[PDB]
Amino acid sequence: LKTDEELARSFRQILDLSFKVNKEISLQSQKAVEETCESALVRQWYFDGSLP
Amino acid sequence: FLRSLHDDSISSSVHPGKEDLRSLSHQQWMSMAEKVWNTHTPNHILAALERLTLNSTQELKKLQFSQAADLSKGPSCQLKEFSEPITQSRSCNESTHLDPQETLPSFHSLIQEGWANSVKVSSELRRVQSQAQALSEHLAERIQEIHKKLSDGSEVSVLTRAAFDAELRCVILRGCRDALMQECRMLQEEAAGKKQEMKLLQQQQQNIQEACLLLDKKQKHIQILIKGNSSSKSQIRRSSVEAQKYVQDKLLPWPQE
Amino acid sequence: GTTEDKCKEMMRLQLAYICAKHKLIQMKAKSASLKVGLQWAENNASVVQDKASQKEENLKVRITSLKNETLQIENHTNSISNEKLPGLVRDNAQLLNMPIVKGDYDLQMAHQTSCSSRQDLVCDHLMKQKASFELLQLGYELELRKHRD
Amino acid sequence: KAKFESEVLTRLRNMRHKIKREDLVSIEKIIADREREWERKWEKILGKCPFSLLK
Amino acid sequence: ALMRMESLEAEMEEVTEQILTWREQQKTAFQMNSDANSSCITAQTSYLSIENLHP
Amino acid sequence: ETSENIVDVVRERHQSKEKWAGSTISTLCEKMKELRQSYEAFQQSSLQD
Repeated sequence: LKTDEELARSFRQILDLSFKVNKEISLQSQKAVEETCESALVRQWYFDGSLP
Repeated sequence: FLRSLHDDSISSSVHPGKEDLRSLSHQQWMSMAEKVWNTHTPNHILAALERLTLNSTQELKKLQFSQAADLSKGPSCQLKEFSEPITQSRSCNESTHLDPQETLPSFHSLIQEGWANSVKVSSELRRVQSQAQALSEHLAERIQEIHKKLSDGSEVSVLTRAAFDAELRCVILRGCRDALMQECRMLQEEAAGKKQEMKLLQQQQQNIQEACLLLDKKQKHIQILIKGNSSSKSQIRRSSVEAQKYVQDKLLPWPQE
Repeated sequence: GTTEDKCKEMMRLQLAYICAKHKLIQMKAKSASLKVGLQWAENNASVVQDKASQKEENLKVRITSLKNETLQIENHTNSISNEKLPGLVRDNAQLLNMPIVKGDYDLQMAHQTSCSSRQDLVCDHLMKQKASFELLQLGYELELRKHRD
Repeated sequence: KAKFESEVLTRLRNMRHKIKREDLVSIEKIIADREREWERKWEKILGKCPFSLLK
Repeated sequence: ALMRMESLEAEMEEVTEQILTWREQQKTAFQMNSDANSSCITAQTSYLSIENLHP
Repeated sequence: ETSENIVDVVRERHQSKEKWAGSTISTLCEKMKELRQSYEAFQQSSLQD
């Protein structure tokens, strides 16, 4: 009975792990792309149209 | 009668014809009310009102207990199959197909999916980057081969080389432009495909605002009723004192005269 | 987290997506351009020996023409890359929030119903109470009239 | 059989504890540093909070 | 029945390893690209120099 | 009694559908398979690099 409960809990934690890992990888990828591009270009990507 | 006045105040549709019906309904109530006061003794009428008030409090308590249980009722509970069809009793409102009420997803769960999709794009980027590097190396090898065949030192060969490089640059740039346009088309199609969904969300958003405003109206009315019922209670007390004062000041002194 | 934290999180998701998607499309364009370049280079490799027999004056005119065409294509490409593409990507990025917003809306709508239902119950109850008070008030008015007679 | 199943339960618990106390703590720290570095970088370049422009 | 429960536990361990392996692979992949971009900035400058054929 | 209880507990765990992640309802085994396939797909895309 204890093993059955632990199975569900353990799996939710695995899902949380997957999530945080995906977010980590996405932010790293963002950083890698920003370093290869001039900040002015990236600024245009993110914000161009919103600046007066 | 009061409920009808309440519904009309919430539905802004001031239908201009509903006043004559209101009056008739008031008069009908007055007549009936008077009949009641003439047919039954005041002590009996007051007792009846006390009893009716007990019932309202009982119903409120029952609702709270059931409603509070609903707040404390979250889904592990298994669909027990209990049997017997009496009549129908589909729902208090009348029907209840809806309960798909699967636990609406939480922000966390949705946002998790969003980041998973973002990773799919990053993974695709890496794939295409590797492909572009292979192609760039392959193109450099081919250009070098063509340049070696035009190296016969003649002014015409040099010019032919320059013309080649220029034609090649034009083809590459045309290819880049066509590709970017193509990608822009895709992005537009995707956005166009979702435009309907966005309209729908806008409508929902309007609905939420309207219904937020609807809730505000119901609350503003609840405030008015609460204030109105407190004032009526004071008025009844005043009317009771006025009737007693009339009997003491004007009727009781006559037997002596 | 505060609606603010959730919003921030959504925005973060968008920004990460914009950055990645923009680069992806650039790379897709580069890749497609190289492919077409490679295909062209492979098809014109055998014809380049026959063109060497052309009058010097014709090659000069062609190079000049090609240089002018290249500049035009470059200016069009840069316009697409720097003006049209970033706007479209941003629009698409905002659409990432659709399921989250929808989910929230659904949640709100559902919430609105509960408060409104209790509101109606309280209003009707409060109205039932008023009806009882008005009946008693009328009872006192009729009694006062009979005392006057 | 009781001894074996007990071992399975202990393995699951050890796995979950390893994920929660080791793996997620390390990952969450890296995510927080990256989000802060990013916010500082763009705040410097834009003179305002980057998220205000997206609102 | 107990065998089935043991199979679920094994599968959970396997998926957890897969997620962590994937995380490590990506960490290496980003370190290699940062080292290669430092080297490649040097080579690309060379070839566009063929536009300078003036005399 | 114990032998029968254990068979039921395990059966319920294999057949029970819950919202684990996202907007889709699934069993624990299905969601775990989905998650496994996703990371297999991610790993294959990295080896072809």
